[PDB]
Amino acid sequence: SELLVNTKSGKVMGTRVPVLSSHISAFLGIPFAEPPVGNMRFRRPEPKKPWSGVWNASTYPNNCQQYVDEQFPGFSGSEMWNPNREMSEDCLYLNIWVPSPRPKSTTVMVWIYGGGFYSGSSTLDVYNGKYLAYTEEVVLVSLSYRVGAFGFLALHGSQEAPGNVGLLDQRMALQWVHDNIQFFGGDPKTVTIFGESAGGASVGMHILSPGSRDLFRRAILQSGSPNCPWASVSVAEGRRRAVELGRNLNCNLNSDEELIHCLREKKPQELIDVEWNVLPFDSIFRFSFVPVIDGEFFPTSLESMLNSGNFKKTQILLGVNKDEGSFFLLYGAPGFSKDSESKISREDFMSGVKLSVPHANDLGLDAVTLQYTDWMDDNNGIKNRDGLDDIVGDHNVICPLMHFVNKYTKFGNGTYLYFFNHRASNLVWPEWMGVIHGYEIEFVFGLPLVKELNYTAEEEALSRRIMHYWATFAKTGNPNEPHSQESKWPLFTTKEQKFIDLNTEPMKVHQRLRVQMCVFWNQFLPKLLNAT
Amino acid sequence: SELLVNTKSGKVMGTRVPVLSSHISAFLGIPFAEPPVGNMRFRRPEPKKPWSGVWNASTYPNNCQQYVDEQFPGFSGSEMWNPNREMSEDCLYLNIWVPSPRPKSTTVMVWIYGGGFYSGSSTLDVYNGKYLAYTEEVVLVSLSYRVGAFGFLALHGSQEAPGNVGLLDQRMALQWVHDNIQFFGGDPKTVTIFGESAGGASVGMHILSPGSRDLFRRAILQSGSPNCPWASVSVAEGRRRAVELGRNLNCNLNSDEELIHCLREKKPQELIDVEWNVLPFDSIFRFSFVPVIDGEFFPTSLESMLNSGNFKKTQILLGVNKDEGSFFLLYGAPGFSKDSESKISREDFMSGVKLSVPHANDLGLDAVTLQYTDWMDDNNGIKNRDGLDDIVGDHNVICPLMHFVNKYTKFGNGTYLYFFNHRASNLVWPEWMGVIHGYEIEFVFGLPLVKELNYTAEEEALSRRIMHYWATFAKTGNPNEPHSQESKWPLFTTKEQKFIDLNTEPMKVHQRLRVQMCVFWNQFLPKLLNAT
Ligand SMILES: *[C@@H]1O[C@H](CO)[C@@H](O[C@@H]2O[C@H](CO)[C@@H](O)[C@H](O)[C@H]2NC(C)=O)[C@H](O)[C@H]1NC(C)=O
Ligand SMILES: *[C@@H]1O[C@H](CO)[C@@H](O[C@@H]2O[C@H](CO)[C@@H](O)[C@H](O)[C@H]2NC(C)=O)[C@H](O)[C@H]1NC(C)=O
Ligand SMILES: *[C@@H]1O[C@H](CO)[C@@H](O)[C@H](O)[C@H]1NC(C)=O
Ligand SMILES: *[C@@H]1O[C@H](CO)[C@@H](O)[C@H](O)[C@H]1NC(C)=O
Ligand SMILES: *[C@@H]1O[C@H](CO)[C@@H](O)[C@H](O)[C@H]1NC(C)=O
Ligand SMILES: *[C@@H]1O[C@H](CO)[C@@H](O)[C@H](O)[C@H]1NC(C)=O
Repeated sequence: SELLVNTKSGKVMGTRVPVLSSHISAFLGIPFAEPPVGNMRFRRPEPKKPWSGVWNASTYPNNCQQYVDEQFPGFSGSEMWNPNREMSEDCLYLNIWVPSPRPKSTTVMVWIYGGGFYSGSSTLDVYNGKYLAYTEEVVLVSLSYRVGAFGFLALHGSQEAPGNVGLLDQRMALQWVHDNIQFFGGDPKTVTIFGESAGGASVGMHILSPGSRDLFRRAILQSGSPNCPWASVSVAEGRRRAVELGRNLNCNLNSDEELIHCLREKKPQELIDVEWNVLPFDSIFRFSFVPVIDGEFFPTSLESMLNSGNFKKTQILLGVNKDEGSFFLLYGAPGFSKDSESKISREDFMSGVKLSVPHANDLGLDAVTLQYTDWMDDNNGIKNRDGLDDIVGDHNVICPLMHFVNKYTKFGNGTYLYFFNHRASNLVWPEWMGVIHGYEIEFVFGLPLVKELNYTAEEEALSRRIMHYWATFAKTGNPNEPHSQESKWPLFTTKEQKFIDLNTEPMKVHQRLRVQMCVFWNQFLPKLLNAT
Repeated sequence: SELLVNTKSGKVMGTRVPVLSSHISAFLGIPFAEPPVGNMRFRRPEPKKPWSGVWNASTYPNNCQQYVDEQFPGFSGSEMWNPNREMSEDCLYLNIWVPSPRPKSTTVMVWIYGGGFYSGSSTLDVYNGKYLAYTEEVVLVSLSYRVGAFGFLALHGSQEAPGNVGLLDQRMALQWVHDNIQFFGGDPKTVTIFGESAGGASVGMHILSPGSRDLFRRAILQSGSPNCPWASVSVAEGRRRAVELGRNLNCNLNSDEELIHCLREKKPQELIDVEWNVLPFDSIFRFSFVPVIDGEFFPTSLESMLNSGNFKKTQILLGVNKDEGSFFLLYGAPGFSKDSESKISREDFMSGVKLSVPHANDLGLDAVTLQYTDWMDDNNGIKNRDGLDDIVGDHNVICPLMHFVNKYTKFGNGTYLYFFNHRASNLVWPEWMGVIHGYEIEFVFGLPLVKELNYTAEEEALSRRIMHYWATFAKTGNPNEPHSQESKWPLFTTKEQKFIDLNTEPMKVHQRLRVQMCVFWNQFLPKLLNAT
């Protein structure tokens, strides 16, 4: 029957799921690794042992143990991102949505969730793959991976907690998809990996890591790139944070083994409770347990890999939202609140700047302030608020992405760049936050097609265009339908560096996305900080 | 008779001079110092010994020994600035234009010529004081002062060539005006000193120097300020240049006395011939022999004098032309020529930058380039040409003036700021050079009132308004006619920092002149260069 699928790990039984007046099949909660529990906490994942009998894949699995945002209880804006299932260290599962009738060999898209490497869930309502599977006739997978210390605690030199094990969870799910998706009707030769913020950085990281490159064909990076300043630390810095985590929990610190043993005795919540105490700076947009530049997953520095062409050469489609900073300013910067316009004084600006570039010396802070201050109007509360939004976005998201694009495009096989600047008409966050990171996701997954969710007609049409761009790209390496009548999203080339806006208005093509600021962030400021 | 004037130095006979259908008296070539010749070359000036008989003051005097621009022979644009009389070391004279009939006690304006401290003449057609004396009923004086090595060679510690003797020539003429102008009908209590580029810096310097402050009432600075980077050097740097000048002339360098004696044996042209060989850097807008920060004329650093209020507190009227850089780029920077549009390549830009900020290290050069490059359009030849014009102007003229204004205004008694941006319709220099430094002078002296000089009616009216602003300010401390109907030039205050445009269109008031760039040049760049 259409809902029974025999895989190399064993049989799986799915469930029939309604979607827009029709139905498809879903196989939810399929295990791809052994539970990383007990003495396997902090370890590389191990493949799931095959099972006898039929694995019930009718309901979502547990979400990984993680920090839960309780900043605005009952507010759907923040809560749409929290775990909606029980949390467990037994959380290495994937979900698959399959068109009905079962295809024979169709394009596969594997979603990798964001969450700063400290959070995220495959099971969120905004990541429900049925609309996209159904509408574009793809097989849609969502994986999971360990986050926080569970995923990224790094004691380089140890085999017990080497770092990067969350990235190895993701790799392992990609291995399973490679090995088994054919039985669901998917084409293992045509797997696009896609993700947002840490999900986008993650996609970049599998492009770079020799151990991951062969497990997929093509890649989509939403607001995230592997070289983002928040997305990796050195093995020395990872070590330092693991030790500080131990100190917060009164562990024996005399050796890696005693530390690791002490942390493995702790309930998951005891780690989460102190996780944010190990950051080296007073900062925003910095996360405690993230990928480490280990000499294995990543054989050299990300920048030397980029410069040298040491990465998978394929097609990529990528982009950023207009207001990537606003979330982190809201949560972490004085003067910004959810229910005011958040006009920012000059003194809250300066403070904002310091939180946003924690690694800068005073001269660096002056360079940033100068770059973003209109000195004819330097007490404009809105200019200050928006200027800081831009600083956080440009430094953390846009400019690293732009550097990745320009480096990748030299050796790669086709680049498509977007700038998503539509603010959804039903957004529950205040207006000042603008086009917030993550609010393109609902368009990518087709939520605007569901009448009850309160989008406009023009939002439905934007969602359909974006889904079709994404699936057509996954299918062919080009988001445009060949020889159709609609405006063409042009290739981004080294010479002309075109991109398009994504929104409800007629396509417009531009060039050199935020180039003036990205020269500052990618060339001038780093040179200043190295010299001084 | 109206043309005979008895002064404390002796009698003087002037000449009757036609001006716009009427006549006034001129007394030209009055000596105010002993000839600084022979063993008095490089010395402080000495007062002129009084004379028996009647001094013929019917013709212009000699111009001081100086570099003569021969870059464009026969071209009136460049030649209007060269000496139009014989050159001589016997050149310390002044000229006075007196209304007819002789006033009893009228406002006096004393003009101090520019020329980078290496050139200039009181006798140029563009400095003919008769139009202004006549039209505004002031007594107009033009002085002279030693330029080049003759004026500014500095061997601090020696009494034979101590530095600043050109500034002492100017002081001495101001002393003579204080002591004698009453006999010409002038009011020694109401002397405004005014000047352009090095003339404007000079005015600033008498405002600052305790030894000069008492000799005048009020001051006008056209495109020049005492803190300009080109307008002074340290005693160490002056010493270094004097020694290098000696080396170029095969002098004995064993002591100050032997050097000074060797230089005093040289014909004036032998000094001029090697004067430009002593500059420390490959540069533009840098002159070899300029004022020195000696601990006497200037008791401390110009910046400490500014910060502390150690200066004369009076009213000042000052301003800049729109395109202050274009002359020096034309003369000294690759890619700029007089008979082309001078579209500048990226590589000539970078070179331009290096010539313009010679004292900068590489990081400083990158900061300047970034500030002035539009990275969406970085190969635009016109943007590059104009961007460099702005760099040279802002760094050398506008931004130093703006710093002076803001410092002065804290302690002073009334500041009026202008931005002259009218390009004269008969300008012989190419269009790309725009509103070139020095081309407001002809408006200040009333040349547009002379039909044969080919100005428009609206240029005649701009000249009359400017002359009347200048004379009304000299007379009262405020350029506006009290209780008249015309738009009011407002005071520049610390809080609101207003200025006006000077041109043929209705007055417009603005605020914070080039503030974005002057924060870069006055605060950020110096901080960068000190740290790195
Ligand atoms: C992506 O890859 C293919 C080749 O691997 C490129 O197409 C080749 O283009 C070269 C250069 O014109 C031709 O000699 C070959 O005929 C092409 N080969 C094939 C198999 O078509 C294609 O240009 C690349 N696209 C981009 C944007 O780099
Ligand atoms: C310039 O100087 C005069 C005073 O020396 C200023 O006028 C004085 O203003 C103070 C403050 O209001 C008053 O107490 C006096 O009545 C004024 N004195 C005289 C003699 O008028 C004048 O304000 C100053 N102008 C500027 C722009 O600073
Ligand atoms: C699988 O689990 C779901 C929910 O727990 C249950 O309703 C369903 O009947 C199960 N399927 C079978 C046949 O065990
Ligand atoms: C749609 O709007 C209504 C009425 O304004 C509201 O009560 C409802 O919650 C909205 N639905 C959703 C799913 O947000
Ligand atoms: C003064 O000099 C001028 C020109 O050299 C001459 O014409 C004039 O007659 C002289 N005046 C007298 C009376 O000496
Ligand atoms: C005025 O213009 C004429 C004719 O174009 C020219 O020959 C003359 O030189 C000009 N006069 C001046 C003083 O420039």
